[PDB]
Amino acid sequence: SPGIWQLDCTHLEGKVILVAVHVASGYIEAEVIPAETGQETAYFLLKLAGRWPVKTVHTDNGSNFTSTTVKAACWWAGIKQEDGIPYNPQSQGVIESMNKELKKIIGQVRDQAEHLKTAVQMAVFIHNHKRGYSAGERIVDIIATDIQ
Amino acid sequence: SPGIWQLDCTHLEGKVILVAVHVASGYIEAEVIPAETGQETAYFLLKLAGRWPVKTVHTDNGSNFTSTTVKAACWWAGIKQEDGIPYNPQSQGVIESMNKELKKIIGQVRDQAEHLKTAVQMAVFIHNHKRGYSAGERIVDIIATDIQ
Ligand SMILES: CC(C)C[C@H](CNC(=O)c1ccncc1)Cc1ccc2c(c1C(=O)O)OCO2
Ligand SMILES: CC(C)C[C@H](CNC(=O)c1ccncc1)Cc1ccc2c(c1C(=O)O)OCO2
Ligand SMILES: [Cl-]
Ligand SMILES: [Cl-]
Repeated sequence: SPGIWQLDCTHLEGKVILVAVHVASGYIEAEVIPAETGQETAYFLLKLAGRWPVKTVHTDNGSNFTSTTVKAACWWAGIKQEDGIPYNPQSQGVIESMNKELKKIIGQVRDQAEHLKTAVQMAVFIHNHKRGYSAGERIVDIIATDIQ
Repeated sequence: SPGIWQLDCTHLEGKVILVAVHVASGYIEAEVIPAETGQETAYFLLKLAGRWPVKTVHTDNGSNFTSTTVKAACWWAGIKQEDGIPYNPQSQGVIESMNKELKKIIGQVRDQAEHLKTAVQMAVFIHNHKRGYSAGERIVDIIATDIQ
């Protein structure tokens, strides 16, 4: 549980927002890319795994699951790649809700930044800090408890 | 102490590596940029602060300290900007050693990636995971203890 993350890809302003959600806490990391490719997903995972102890990743679609570059990055970083098939079906709805919510925050900050990428990072900040505990507090507690 | 970070800028392959070090743990985040501008530093800080509870940043030089964009980002994210003047003089030597160490790791992984940015992220991973606790474990413990 402490090492489980879910990939999520959403669209805005003709661009792609790639999101990694720490399932147990709701904590996110996100980036803007021109389009989802195996290479971009692989690089994103390498960054993520150097920052948090990523054990398992539920990939967001079959193309990324299949991608030889994504597979290489998961091998390199010691990540077990799994499908993102929501056998538990509330999972989809939770991600759907998060995308809607992230887009709402992006709209609220949008005019404070020229570039979408900046607005996305502001939205990540607001999401992770919103409180009772915040997502940022929850992920730290979960992992700290796991270490010990 | 749990919220104190230090900026560090180093050069390799004609490019700039921007590093943020969590002083109490030795944990790092890093990115490759073409050159160190206020805008790049500001964006880097926005990303950092959405991911970890950044209270104080010791900026790496006077241009970034002065930068109106860096100041804007610190205001937005609730970061106290301080100078990076090592009144305590072992500080500079610790950063020097870290840059040398990071460059060593980059050399060790360099041939496994086409692009410098990828090698830097591999180096971040190795640095943060190296154990007795790792930097990644230490930062989580420090912040978890602080929350309580
Ligand atoms: C996971 C590692 C082991 C391999 C991948 C794929 N690279 C190769 O197969 C390769 C190895 C050696 N020489 C050339 C290519 C690295 C990678 C992933 C994602 C990226 C990248 C890179 C990159 O190569 O910089 O660039 C931006 O997005
Ligand atoms: C910290 C926030 C409040 C302000 C900065 C500076 N921007 C403005 O002053 C501005 C505000 C409104 N319309 C246009 C410009 C945002 C920022 C920081 C770093 C970056 C950026 C941006 C960006 O504007 O996207 O782009 C890549 O590196
Ligand atoms: Cl880690
Ligand atoms: Cl946070």
